[PDB]
Amino acid sequence: QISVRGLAGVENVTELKKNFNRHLHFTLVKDRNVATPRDYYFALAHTVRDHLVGRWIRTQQHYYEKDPKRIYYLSLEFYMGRTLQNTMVNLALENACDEATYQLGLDMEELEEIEEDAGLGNGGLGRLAACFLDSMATLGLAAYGYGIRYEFGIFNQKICGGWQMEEADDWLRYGNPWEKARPEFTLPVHFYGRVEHTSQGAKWVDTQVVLAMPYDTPVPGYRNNVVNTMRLWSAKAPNDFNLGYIQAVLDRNLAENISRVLYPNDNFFEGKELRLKQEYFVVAATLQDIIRRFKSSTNFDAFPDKVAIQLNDTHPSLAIPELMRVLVDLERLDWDKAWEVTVKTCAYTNHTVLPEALERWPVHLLETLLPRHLQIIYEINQRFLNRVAAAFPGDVDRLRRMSLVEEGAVKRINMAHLCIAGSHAVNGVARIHSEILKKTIFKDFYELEPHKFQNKTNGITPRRWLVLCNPGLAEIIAERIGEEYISDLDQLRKLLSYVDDEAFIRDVAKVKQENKLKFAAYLEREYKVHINPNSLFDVQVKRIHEYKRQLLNCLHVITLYNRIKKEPNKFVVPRTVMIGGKAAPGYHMAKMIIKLITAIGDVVNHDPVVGDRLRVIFLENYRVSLAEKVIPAADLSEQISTAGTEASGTGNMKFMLNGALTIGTMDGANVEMAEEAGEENFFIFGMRVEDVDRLDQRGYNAQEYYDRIPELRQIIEQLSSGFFSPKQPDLFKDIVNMLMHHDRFKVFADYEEYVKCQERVSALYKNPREWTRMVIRNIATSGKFSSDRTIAQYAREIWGVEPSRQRLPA
Amino acid sequence: QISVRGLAGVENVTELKKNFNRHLHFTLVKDRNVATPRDYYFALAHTVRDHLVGRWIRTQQHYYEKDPKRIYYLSLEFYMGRTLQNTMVNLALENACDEATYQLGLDMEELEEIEEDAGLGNGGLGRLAACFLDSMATLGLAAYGYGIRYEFGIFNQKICGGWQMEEADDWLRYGNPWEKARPEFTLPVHFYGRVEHTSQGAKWVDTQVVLAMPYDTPVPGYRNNVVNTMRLWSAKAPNDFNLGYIQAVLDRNLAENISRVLYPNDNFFEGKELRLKQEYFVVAATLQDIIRRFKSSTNFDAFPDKVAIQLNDTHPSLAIPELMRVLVDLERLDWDKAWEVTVKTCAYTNHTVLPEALERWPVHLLETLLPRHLQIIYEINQRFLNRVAAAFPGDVDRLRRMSLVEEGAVKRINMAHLCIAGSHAVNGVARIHSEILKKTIFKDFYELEPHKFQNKTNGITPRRWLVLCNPGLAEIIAERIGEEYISDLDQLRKLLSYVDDEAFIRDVAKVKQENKLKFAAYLEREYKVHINPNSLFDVQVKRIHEYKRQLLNCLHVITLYNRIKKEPNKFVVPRTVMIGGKAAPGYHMAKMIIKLITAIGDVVNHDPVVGDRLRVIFLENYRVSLAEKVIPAADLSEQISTAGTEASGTGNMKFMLNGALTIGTMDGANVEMAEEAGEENFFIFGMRVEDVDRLDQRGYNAQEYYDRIPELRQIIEQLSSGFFSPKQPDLFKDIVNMLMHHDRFKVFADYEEYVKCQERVSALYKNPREWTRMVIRNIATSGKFSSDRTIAQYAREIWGVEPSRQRLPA
Ligand SMILES: OC[C@H]1CN(CCCc2ccccc2)C[C@@H](O)[C@@H]1O
Ligand SMILES: OC[C@H]1CN(CCCc2ccccc2)C[C@@H](O)[C@@H]1O
Repeated sequence: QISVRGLAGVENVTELKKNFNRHLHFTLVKDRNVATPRDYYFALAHTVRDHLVGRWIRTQQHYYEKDPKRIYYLSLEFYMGRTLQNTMVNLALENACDEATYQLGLDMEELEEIEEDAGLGNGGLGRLAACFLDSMATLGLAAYGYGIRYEFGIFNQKICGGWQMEEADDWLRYGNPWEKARPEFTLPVHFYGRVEHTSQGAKWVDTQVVLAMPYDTPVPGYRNNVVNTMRLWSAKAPNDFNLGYIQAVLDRNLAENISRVLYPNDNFFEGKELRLKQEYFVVAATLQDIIRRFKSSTNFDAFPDKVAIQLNDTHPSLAIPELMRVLVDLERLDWDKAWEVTVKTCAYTNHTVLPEALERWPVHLLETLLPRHLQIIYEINQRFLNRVAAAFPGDVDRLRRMSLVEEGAVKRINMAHLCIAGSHAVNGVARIHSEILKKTIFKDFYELEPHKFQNKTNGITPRRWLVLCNPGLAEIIAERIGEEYISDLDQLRKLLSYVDDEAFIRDVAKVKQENKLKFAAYLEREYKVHINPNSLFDVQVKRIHEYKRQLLNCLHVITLYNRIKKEPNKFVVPRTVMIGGKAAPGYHMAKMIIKLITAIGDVVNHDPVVGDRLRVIFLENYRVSLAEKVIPAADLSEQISTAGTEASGTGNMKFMLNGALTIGTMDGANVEMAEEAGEENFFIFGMRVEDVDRLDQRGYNAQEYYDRIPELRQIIEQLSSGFFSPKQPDLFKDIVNMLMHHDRFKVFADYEEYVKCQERVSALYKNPREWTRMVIRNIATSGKFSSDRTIAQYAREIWGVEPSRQRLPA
Repeated sequence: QISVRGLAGVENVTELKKNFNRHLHFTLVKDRNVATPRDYYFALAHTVRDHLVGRWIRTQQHYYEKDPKRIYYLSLEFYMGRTLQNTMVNLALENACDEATYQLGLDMEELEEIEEDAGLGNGGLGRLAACFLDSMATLGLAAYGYGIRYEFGIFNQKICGGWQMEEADDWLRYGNPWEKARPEFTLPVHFYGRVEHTSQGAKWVDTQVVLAMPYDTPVPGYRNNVVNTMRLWSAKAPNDFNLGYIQAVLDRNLAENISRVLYPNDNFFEGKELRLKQEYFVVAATLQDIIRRFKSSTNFDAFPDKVAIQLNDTHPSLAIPELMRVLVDLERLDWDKAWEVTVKTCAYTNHTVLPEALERWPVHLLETLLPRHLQIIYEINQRFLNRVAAAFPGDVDRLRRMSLVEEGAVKRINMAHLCIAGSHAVNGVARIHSEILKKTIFKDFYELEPHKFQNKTNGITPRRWLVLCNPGLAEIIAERIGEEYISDLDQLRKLLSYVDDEAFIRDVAKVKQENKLKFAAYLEREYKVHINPNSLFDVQVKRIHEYKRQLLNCLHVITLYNRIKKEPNKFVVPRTVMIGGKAAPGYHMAKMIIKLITAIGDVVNHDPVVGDRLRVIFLENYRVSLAEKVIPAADLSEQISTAGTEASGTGNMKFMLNGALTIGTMDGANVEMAEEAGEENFFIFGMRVEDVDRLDQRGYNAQEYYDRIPELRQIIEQLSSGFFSPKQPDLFKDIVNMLMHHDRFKVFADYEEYVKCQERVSALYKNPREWTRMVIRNIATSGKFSSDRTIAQYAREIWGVEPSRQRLPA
């Protein structure tokens, strides 16, 4: 149907059809008379999968022949989403499969909806890893993603009476056609035990063994015939485990629980033993695999020339002492040489400055679980502090500030300090974030080793986040500038010469309207909710946290409702306000905010005076597949975190690429986004980082704003008195109390400027032509935010490898 | 190479080769340069599997069209063994695959050794179910095997210092190519809860739900294009199970433990809750599946015309009250009609008279786990006893003897009594066993309902147990009488006219010698043990239990050793004595017997005076795959249980078919075997059932035999004093004590006649021509013991269906 989706040739369509029928018969053991849509999905998935394996085998053979430097990306999360459409896109198979399935009497889009998300992540961090894998393959890097194959990914969110309910994400129930189990490459992982010292070095003995079984998933590059590997470990008990008999077999679960479930806390730090086990499990198995592959190319001098290890946050920080353990205890390298190799091999990406996310493990846990690793950490610390002492003689407080060991009630290990010490490069994820790191939390380390500190502004893959989810926009763009931009997103700048083009303006607005209509229909078909598709689609989708200030959005929504109730017969730009995102199950306040949003909906959506001028919808079960639906339909992107808190954001970039305007604070990547588009083309409001600092030094008093802003006072009075909860008048007392007395994120401080800025949004929306022209200026300058750019920078500035757009032979 | 293995045509060989290469590339994601033998096995398995599915789909379509009466065989065990060779044999693909793999530069027999046994059974009962499935498909019956897909089958047995060690049988580690998961037909199973009574009947409420997920495995008939289904249930927790969050997900294991592990006790009764859960789980899911299939053909009058349920032992006895529950509580049939349907549908096979195997469940377990079922059982009992009371007025002790409820310290339910009450047919598994049932343990029930009681003598499939494991013998037989006997084993009678044929005699003895050489080589290659292949292969392989009297064999072995030590320079027929079998992990005496066997080996195998005249080997990890190796190599089959204890035996039949002579008591099927061959062609010895009874009435005094048999006295003195355990002199005190004071199985009573009979064996073995002629007379009369005969009798006399040898279209 459309150009960007590839050719639908006669030979290819005929071949896909017969392979589809073959899989339905031989693979699924079905015939057309008993087959359900699910069976048809699987037949197609298997057909498309076959096209990957040829390329998969020769890519890995190619890496064996050419022996390039290998990139190992270690993450506890890979938020992959659905694989079918992505695979078709990257292999140029989408139109052919569309045709083949059409001729079989099937709708492909219907089949695509059957696939479960691979939900092996929480949000931003996990999705970044997934975008990164796509870009590394597209740029021809010999890269491997290493993680854990969780049996249960992020929970499915149900809303019951306005309250979040969790249910297990049993994503493997029907099987996963994309993975290949590799039980032959199973590796042992050691836990507990004790350390023995001998004539010739230390020995870790009396350990409990858990087996790590790998599952490989292919990662296709964009139309370059490169197929990389994501290897995920599954925990398996050894066959002599605990070997009454029956109980010993049943107790195998204790070992296998390691890979059972993803911690759903968006990596808020919870010092749980099971989480530490997960962290070591991925690290220990991965490093054995890395060394094995290296030896099959004694002299570890060349190790850093052939291996790069990227630590995604501090979660795999145990790679540093585990690499030391292997080189010193097993390979018998001396400490100094082993350390040199370790530092040159490892690099660390920091993802946030917020203290609640910082991993600080109690020493007593490491003592019991990983006794050899604790000894190595102590030695690293000692030698690191000796360097600090020599560089800044007599500076005793620097010594305690920089120590990897934190003293106090319970001694802890600061994993971020470990990572900086043991890595040759440390990067933040947006310019403002990387600057804050050097100025605040890692200032001491920057003073000692300034060369280590870098920035790598985050990005998103234009394959999934434009071509896949918004084919209509990808197509109208391709018509004017060709298809090259899909792997060279800087080419969207060429769209600036179409900002005064009346045909293009009409087409952009047309694509948006079609997306909005399609999403409005989806909401009715699957959730029975009615929305006006002519209203401004105002959307905030992201994990529920206080720093993201969903509550600030709530205050604006209520302001609009109160203003309508005051002057009902006055014209207001109609809005559909959509908010979605999961709360961590044990995060009481986050769950209360969800309830508040639904409670506002209950009042606003049923007021006859309001009509269809204002609607408030909580988007249930926000996840990658839903993101691909809601983002192309958005008009306004809410990016309103307190300045200095959102390290980067990536959702912001997704909205920019897809034709939404942004209302946001000068935080994270919002700053670079506004810089690229021009500030006149963004709706910036609120305190900057410097203003936040000034307020903290003076002392934040929320009562001041309440006293001086009558519209704000009314809302708080409404919340307190039970306007939004008639049967439970006191329901929101905790929210009000937090807002009034202990708000870390200064919601009231930005309220006035936010409401004012929102008025400016509504004014522009009244002028469709000028709205769309500003949209075009956003889309046209979104090029910097491709993960191809991000990964090219990692490659050249950290990993020391050259990206390549050159095809491998088909 | 050989005739019985089918054709190796040019088109078929070329097609197998390309499909082999296709699976290696697309399915295994490998190429020849990285592939291991395991990969080659899987490529072949997938290639052969493809040939099944076409036939599998049309068989099940055929059953849907013709709507025949369906046979449901319910068992907690199916001891399937390996599937690859069996599939090739039944599809006539063996020579073609042999050729195809040879041309690819691969040895097929090597690939066949890679397959794990499907070890979902303990021994005789599980293997019977597996032979039965093969025969039902071969005889064209619309039959379904229903069981549990255990994650862990029977443990692997390791011998360490003469002691049995157990390790988990992780049979699914590398995947199972034969099964097809059917998550779409997942069914809910209910546990716990309570019973509510309403205006319109009882309701079972507040239950915990466990999901039953089916896996289907194909069962090919012999060369008839019939492919039946074995459906095995896997336990799955529902997604809202227990829904802190992490713990709720981890606690899913509690529900899923139901299908985790096979109880390895050879069905010695252990009243464990988990076992009861397993029993209900298979029953509840199976019956829902049966009713579903029946409704997709209101009027349950025709239910018994379209459905037969065979209860394999009492393990699935809960089918009776579960069927009543469904018909009464859910379908709202009246009791009397529901009961009529239940009785006409169900039939029960008893497998033993030994009390330790009898299932008698504590009422308090059923009260908590299955409260509605207990109420139904009580009602069945009440109505049953009213019938007893009317038939035998005033016979109060009959009432208590026949009750399904046993009173005492703890009240129990007698599951065997439930089965007789609720079934239209009850059968034993050999003529002597079925007679004992009517005369002893079920005498009261036989008096009430004589028509219910039947015999169905067990059998074995001649496909697995001749053609597959002994191709050399199958071939020399086919040369004389053709191939028809493979599905018509009565034709072996034609071999009687070759008993004086010098060429045939030479060939039979040649096949045996080749088998013995092959097995002697196997023992060295895989276990580094040296045996003389010119010795008499004296073998006893079967589960270790006191009733099977492995100890009687041990006493003979020691007698031979003592006789050699007394007269070293006197000629004795050389023997290799092989004993193998697993002991239940908690069965102390069985484990001590294993240790004794190895301890005897330690003394006998290293005595220079003995030389290679006597060897004692314990065969490690006895299982189906090992049976297929050792049975064709055997000269003497030990079947020496105390008369009246071994209900049938099936190992005995396997040895008879494969050219071994039998030394045995008049027990189980041994009686019918001797009757078929003629007693002159069997080595029968020892007490008959009647002699055992006489001894019990008089009182068994083991001391009498010790006092009067000096050779026996010497052995006991040797055991007691530490001759076979120098470093632990008292090691065998428990064995001696049991033999002397509490031997339920009268080992000493049969000692003299056994030793004497063994002398007669050795005498015949000295005359190779006369040994072989007697062998020919055994093989020639083994026809009755085909499971095709057994199943034809079940079909006609219990299930009311006609077997068919007619082909389905290919
Ligand atoms: O780098 C990927 C994302 C990583 N996240 C990490 C969020 C960590 C966090 C989690 C809970 C509470 C506070 C902080 C921040 C975003 O700005 C980034 O875009
Ligand atoms: O019917 C299959 C077999 C069933 N077995 C059941 C053995 C049951 C048992 C298990 C432990 C202790 C005593 C008895 C007896 C054999 O004679 C039969 O051949």
